[PDB]
Amino acid sequence: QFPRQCATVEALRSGMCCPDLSPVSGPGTDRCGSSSGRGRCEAVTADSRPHSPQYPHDGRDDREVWPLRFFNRTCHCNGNFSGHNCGTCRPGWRGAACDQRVLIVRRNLLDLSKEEKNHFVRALDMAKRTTHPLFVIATRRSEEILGPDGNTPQFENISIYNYFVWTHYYSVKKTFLGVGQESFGEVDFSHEGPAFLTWHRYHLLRLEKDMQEMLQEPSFSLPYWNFATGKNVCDICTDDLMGSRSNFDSTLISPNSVFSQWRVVCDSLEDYDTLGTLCNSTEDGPIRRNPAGNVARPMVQRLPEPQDVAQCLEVGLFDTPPFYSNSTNSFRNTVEGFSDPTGKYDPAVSSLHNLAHLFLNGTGGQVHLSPNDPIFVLLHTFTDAVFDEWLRRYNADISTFPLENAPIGHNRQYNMVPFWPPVTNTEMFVTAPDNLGYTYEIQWPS
Ligand SMILES: *[C@@H]1O[C@H](CO[C@@H]2O[C@@H](C)[C@@H](O)[C@@H](O)[C@@H]2O)[C@@H](O[C@@H]2O[C@H](CO)[C@@H](O)[C@H](O)[C@H]2NC(C)=O)[C@H](O)[C@H]1NC(C)=O
Ligand SMILES: *[C@@H]1O[C@H](CO)[C@@H](O[C@@H]2O[C@H](CO)[C@@H](O)[C@H](O)[C@H]2NC(C)=O)[C@H](O)[C@H]1NC(C)=O
Ligand SMILES: *[C@@H]1O[C@H](CO)[C@@H](O[C@@H]2O[C@H](CO)[C@@H](O)[C@H](O)[C@H]2NC(C)=O)[C@H](O)[C@H]1NC(C)=O
Ligand SMILES: *[C@@H]1O[C@H](CO)[C@@H](O)[C@H](O)[C@H]1NC(C)=O
Ligand SMILES: NC(=S)Nc1ccccc1
Ligand SMILES: [Zn+2]
Ligand SMILES: [Zn+2]
Ligand SMILES: [Zn+2]
Repeated sequence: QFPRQCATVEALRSGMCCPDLSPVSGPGTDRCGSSSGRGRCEAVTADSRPHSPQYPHDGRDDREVWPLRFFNRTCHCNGNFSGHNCGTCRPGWRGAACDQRVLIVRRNLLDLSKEEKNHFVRALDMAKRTTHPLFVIATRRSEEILGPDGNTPQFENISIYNYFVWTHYYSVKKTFLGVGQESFGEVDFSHEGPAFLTWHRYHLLRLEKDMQEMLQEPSFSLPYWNFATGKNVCDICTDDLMGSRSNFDSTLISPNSVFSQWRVVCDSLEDYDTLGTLCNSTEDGPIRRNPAGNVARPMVQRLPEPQDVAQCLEVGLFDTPPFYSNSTNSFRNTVEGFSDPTGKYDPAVSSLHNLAHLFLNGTGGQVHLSPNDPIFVLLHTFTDAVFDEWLRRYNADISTFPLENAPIGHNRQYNMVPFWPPVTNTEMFVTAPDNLGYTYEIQWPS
């Protein structure tokens, strides 16, 4: 989760993650690009408001009051500079002075040309294989972060796409209470709460940015999958996109797609939740996918209908008490899928986003693995498109996004876990075309 220059013995002991940009008087002389006007090292702002009583384990989990259990000093970048050491630009800006505006367009995957489809599939496959140039992931919790001898930081390199999988896993993992004890599972820093939409928004933004530099294509953008067609089948599960069903194993991906070659990370819950370790960069089995195949559960055998999307966009309040998976008339809870498209809660309901996940009946529909299936990317750009249309329609009204008593991780000023540098839900609660440098080529049913 941290820049590789902060994943050292020195940086962790200091509590400071303020790396140099280009120092030309020695180390520590250009922290946060302070010798240019680009930024400065300063104290971390973290949320201290109370959370819901559902989490009773304050003091036990490194994700609490993120990121204070690892660092209390961060770079704050000046103006429209951005990045861990202020060496890049805020979303929507480019240039050495971050003063040239950019606006990329996220399009329906099915509307792209034959060349554009092939370029997207190989970019994803490239990101699955290419080491992340900036971030390394911890394989142990903080008390064991410096290794057995106390001088070996327990971080591993990880590919650009597996880092995308890993941050999601880390945001949903159970609180480890100790060997012999049962891990606590009624906690989720990115789902079942107001932060669901802003968390996944930043999640996509980080991956899109990483792939832009990996490809050195500033205009590269992530497409979306319109899953609200009411269809019986996954219309993007073809061998020119995301892969069709294997004729030799109906739960595997066609060998004529590169995605049949992918191997998943974070599939050892037995180990993590009993020995206290974290998901590491070692890959395991293949992606399992079986669209419409959950015969035991007929309600998740068909995708949402077009009118489901139109109805959830009529929900005018972003979220409602108790800001959880049982909220009624909450746009966030409706599009997440715990309530029906009108906002009516029913514990037996699976709609929209949750239904699209369960429709896959496989890796993409399992809470600890879902980003391993690259359909996750397209499922959530569409979910983000619905969010962006809501932001336009209701003038980005953040007033119902609670400042306190949300599920832990979901207060408005919580730093979304485990993103670095620290970024709050508020910073994502903005209309994308004017504030984040992207827009959706899409039209809404009516
Ligand atoms: C800011 O952080 C430093 C470094 O402490 C680390 O910060 C966290 C990652 C946490 O996990 C601590 O255990 C780390 O040691 C703080 O300075 C240290 O504070 C500890 C106890 O809090 C003390 O035993 C050490 O001697 C201190 N070492 C140094 C070099 O200062 C510092 O207090 C923090 N400042 C705050 C929180 O305002
Ligand atoms: C990375 O994670 C894997 C999965 O947890 C670790 O492999 C497991 O290790 C446990 C205990 O050492 C064994 O009992 C399991 O049989 C292993 N599973 C597999 C699939 O190998 C692996 O050791 C971890 N790597 C590091 C460096 O910690
Ligand atoms: C995919 O769907 C199948 C159902 O078609 C699930 O398998 C069933 O799981 C339930 C609950 O564990 C069992 O009671 C049934 O006996 C299973 N049926 C069969 C035919 O296996 C499976 O769990 C789903 N997998 C995922 C990842 O969603
Ligand atoms: C990550 O890869 C780098 C090369 O970029 C290599 O020096 C080292 O093995 C890895 N570093 C860490 C901290 O794991
Ligand atoms: N299964 C996945 S990936 N998400 C989810 C979570 C809760 C309820 C329905 C779906
Ligand atoms: Zn500042
Ligand atoms: Zn998610
Ligand atoms: Zn999801």
